Amino acid sequence: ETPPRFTRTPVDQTGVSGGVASFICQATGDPRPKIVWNKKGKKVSNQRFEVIEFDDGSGSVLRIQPLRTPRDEAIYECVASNNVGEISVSTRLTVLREDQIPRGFPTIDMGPQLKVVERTRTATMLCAASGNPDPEITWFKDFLPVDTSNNNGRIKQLRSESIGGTPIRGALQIEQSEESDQGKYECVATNSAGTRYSAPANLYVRELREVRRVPPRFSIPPTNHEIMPGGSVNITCVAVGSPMPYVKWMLGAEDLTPEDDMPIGRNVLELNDVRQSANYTCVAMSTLGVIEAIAQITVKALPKPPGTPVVTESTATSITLTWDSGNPEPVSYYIIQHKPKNSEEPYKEIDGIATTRYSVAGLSPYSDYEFRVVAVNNIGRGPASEPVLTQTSEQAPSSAPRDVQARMLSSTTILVQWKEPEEPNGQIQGYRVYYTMDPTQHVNNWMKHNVADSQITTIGNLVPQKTYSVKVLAFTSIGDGPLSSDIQVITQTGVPGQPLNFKAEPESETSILLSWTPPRSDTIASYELVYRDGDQGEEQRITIEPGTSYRLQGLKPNSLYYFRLSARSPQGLGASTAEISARTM
Amino acid sequence: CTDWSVDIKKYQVLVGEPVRIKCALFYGYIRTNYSLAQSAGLSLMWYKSSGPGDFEEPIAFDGSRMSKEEDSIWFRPTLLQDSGLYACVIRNSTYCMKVSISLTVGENDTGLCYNSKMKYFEKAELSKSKEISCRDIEDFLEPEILWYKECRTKAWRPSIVFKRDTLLIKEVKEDDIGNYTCELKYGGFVVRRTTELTVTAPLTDKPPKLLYPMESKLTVQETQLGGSANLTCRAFFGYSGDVSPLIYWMKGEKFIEDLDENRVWESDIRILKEHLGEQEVSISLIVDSVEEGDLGNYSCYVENGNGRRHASVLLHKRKHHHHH
Ligand SMILES: *[C@@H]1O[C@H](CO)[C@@H](O[C@@H]2O[C@H](CO)[C@@H](O[C@@H]3O[C@H](CO[C@H]4O[C@H](CO)[C@@H](O)[C@H](O)[C@@H]4O)[C@@H](O)[C@H](O[C@H]4O[C@H](CO)[C@@H](O)[C@H](O)[C@@H]4O)[C@@H]3O)[C@H](O)[C@H]2NC(C)=O)[C@H](O)[C@H]1NC(C)=O
Ligand SMILES: *[C@@H]1O[C@H](CO)[C@@H](O[C@@H]2O[C@H](CO)[C@@H](O)[C@H](O)[C@H]2NC(C)=O)[C@H](O)[C@H]1NC(C)=O
Ligand SMILES: *[C@@H]1O[C@H](CO)[C@@H](O)[C@H](O)[C@H]1NC(C)=O
Ligand SMILES: *[C@@H]1O[C@H](CO)[C@@H](O)[C@H](O)[C@H]1NC(C)=O
Repeated sequence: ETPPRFTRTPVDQTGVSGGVASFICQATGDPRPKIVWNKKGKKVSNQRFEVIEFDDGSGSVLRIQPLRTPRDEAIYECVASNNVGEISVSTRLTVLREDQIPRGFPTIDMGPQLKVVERTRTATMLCAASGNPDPEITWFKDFLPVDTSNNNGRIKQLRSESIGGTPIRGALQIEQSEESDQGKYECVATNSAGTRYSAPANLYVRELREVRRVPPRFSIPPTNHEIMPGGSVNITCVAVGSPMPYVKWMLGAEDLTPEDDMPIGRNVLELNDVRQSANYTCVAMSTLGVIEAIAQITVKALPKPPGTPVVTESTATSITLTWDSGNPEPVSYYIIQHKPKNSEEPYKEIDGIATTRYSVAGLSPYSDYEFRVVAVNNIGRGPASEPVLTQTSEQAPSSAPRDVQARMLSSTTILVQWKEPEEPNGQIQGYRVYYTMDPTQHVNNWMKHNVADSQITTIGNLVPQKTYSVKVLAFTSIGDGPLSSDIQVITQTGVPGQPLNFKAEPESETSILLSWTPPRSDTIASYELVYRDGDQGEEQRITIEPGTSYRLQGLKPNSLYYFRLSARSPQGLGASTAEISARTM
Repeated sequence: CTDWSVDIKKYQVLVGEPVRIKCALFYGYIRTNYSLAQSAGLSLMWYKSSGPGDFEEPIAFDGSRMSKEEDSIWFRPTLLQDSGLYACVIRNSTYCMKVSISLTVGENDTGLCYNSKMKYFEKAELSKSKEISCRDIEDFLEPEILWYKECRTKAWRPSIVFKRDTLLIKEVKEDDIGNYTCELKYGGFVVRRTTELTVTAPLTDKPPKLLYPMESKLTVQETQLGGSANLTCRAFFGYSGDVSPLIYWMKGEKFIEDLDENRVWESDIRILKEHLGEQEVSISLIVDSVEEGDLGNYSCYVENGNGRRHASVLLHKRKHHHHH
């Protein structure tokens, strides 16, 4: 058992004639203390005095309304008592007439009004009081004091911000309203001068709303775009809900529709010159939250360059190329530019390749080209891919060696030299001499030699006065090119080189002149002149003098006669010139 | 969203005059002004309910009549359908607060210019100077004011100095009673603000005056035991303002109400004669069962802000009949 102890003690009050005063006494003890209200020790009761009890066996409130002055003006006391102990508390009451209401005394300018919220909905009560010093606002429900100690909970207190000039505003906020909250509410304004009550306002509480409000939601969201630099586009945004929200367009932070005029529910955006890219927000707001949704407006101007321009097949006169598109977006087709490596001339351009693989034809064999790839769609040609260099590898020479020539050195040795093919076709890996002592054998049995890009070689151990046959070809690393021939040379002394600038002209109907140039070899016995009446003639030889030109006579008019030269040295015969024919007048 | 409900300041106005409804929240509740609210990236929105509780439609503006200049709404003119509650909302996206402001579009009372139920109220004294104002105009601001009397242009006597927004009767007569309606141009339209003038006698400086009973004459009331008793005090008050008359009874040093226990009680103060603005009031003592017990001294007390006067009566009984 415990003796009674105060949980809430009454505080002094100063009210106004024909108004209200309330005093509070709440107490705890075992067993539950009874509470009694006294004026000078005596349990007073009076029709102008009403005592109200808390629902819990705690304490009670003494309410005096309407106040009468100066009768009520007296010293009162609260006494709580049980058969285990007794407690009492004193407090003073003062009442005024309005003939001497101090300057700066609270006045109600507007009091709470009847409000009807549904159960589990947020209800707000409003009040207006002024005074100097600033008034304190408190609340009573069904005559009892509310007090919200934890300030955080279903039931919380709102406070005005005192600008220097206005009445104090004040409210009571009830989250999740319940039927227990039903009842008769009155508010109370206090300061160092005294206390004033507003008029009573009842609160009502209903079960459900017919229908509640609708938060804002997008009926027609804002849809992304690609457009040309400075084109036009109509972008529509529509929001709905209850109440209907406004729609302002927004560039992220800044608002695009001007506040003093902001359309309702349906704003459609007209665009002029997008140069640079941007981000457009469309906001809708009702009283049930703010919603957002963005549109991306961007302009492109070109495809990116392809990647991986790599060859998966090649031939001597074509190359098959493949590349990845390299692009996220829809390109129409690609164009390839190419020219030879280290060329400063303009690139060639190939239009319309609708795929990521392509074979380039009409190229020249074993020829160097430089490539990049650019993608094109309807805006313009983008930058080139990184470039690639690649040599068209030919798989074999396609022409015989040129200028196969030979001249004699000593009696058991000859000197063979030549010049590179017009169609070298690759890195020349070497040259081949098919020398032999027996010019009637199958080729794998003749004898074998080798040159490696030296244009010249010697062959020895020949036996004097024997016929050797000789043929020459070039080869690359892939394989062999074509053979040349014109040698079955006999091994004795050195020989001169066939003349150059060899031409024949008909000086007359029965005479013809010949112009030729003698080689370096000064020691010259004579030149050989094989002439024959046309094609089916006899091979007759004529003795010409070692000079520069000669005059032949004794021929038939308007008739063709072939001729073939071969320099003749006093040590041995040379090489033969190109086959020319001349017609008599 | 924190709702502050209907604001204290009401807007009432005659069908056909311009009206500028400011948003109350800037001018009292919240700390900042409108321009700053915008800067901090807050939206300002208006909704219109037709009363409580009709759901608020976001109110469709033209630009002519019902426009929306910076922190207020302009009506030019006002229309009967314009009546209602106008919710005014402010918003971050983590912040939401609104208040309602009440607007009443009324019509002239049959035959007049003012609306009978929509006029201010003032009071004045004979032989003392009253200054009628023309208030709540501040939004239209020294143009010409045409004061009417009972809605008719009159030629004013010489004691009436018109300045700008005021008019000053240096010496108030009884004739001065009535409905002063003032008029003003702007828009262009016409706005009216009418105030009714009631005049009173000057402030009395003398204590009240007893009638029943006289402050000297010890008057006596006959009663028999067991009967019921009516001691009706009657006194006169000079104009003491809005203060309710202070007249009451007493028994010795006991005040009546505390003594009772439902046998002896004071009535409710009847006003017998009321006239600009001096009164003849009455309050009576009532004794139900007359004991012995109750007999004797009952004094009526009268009082204002000028002193306290009391008169005295006697409660007693008639003996045996004329037999002596
Ligand atoms: C103690 O004893 C005294 C007796 O002296 C009682 O005092 C009177 O109480 C009666 C109650 O009936 C009052 O009677 C009323 O008279 C009023 C005055 O008349 C009006 O008309 C004149 C015009 O000639 C005006 O100048 C004047 O100001 C009044 O307005 C009336 O107002 C009363 O009401 C109405 O009655 C009829 C219904 O029949 C209505 O149709 C009328 O419109 C009229 O308004 C009533 O007639 C009387 O005024 C009291 N006198 C005094 C001096 O106070 C106490 O009542 C009594 N106390 C008790 C019993 O508790
Ligand atoms: C000033 O205006 C008021 C308000 O209209 C007038 O009060 C009216 O008085 C007549 C008396 O003839 C009554 O019938 C009406 O019912 C009253 N109306 C209201 C609304 O109270 C008053 O009469 C006017 N003053 C003058 C001198 O005419
Ligand atoms: C906007 O929201 C912020 C949140 O930090 C809040 O502090 C502020 O009071 C709100 N209003 C304004 C006008 O900034
Ligand atoms: C309504 O007001 C007008 C002034 O605009 C006035 O002339 C008219 O008389 C009033 N209506 C009635 C029925 O009096």
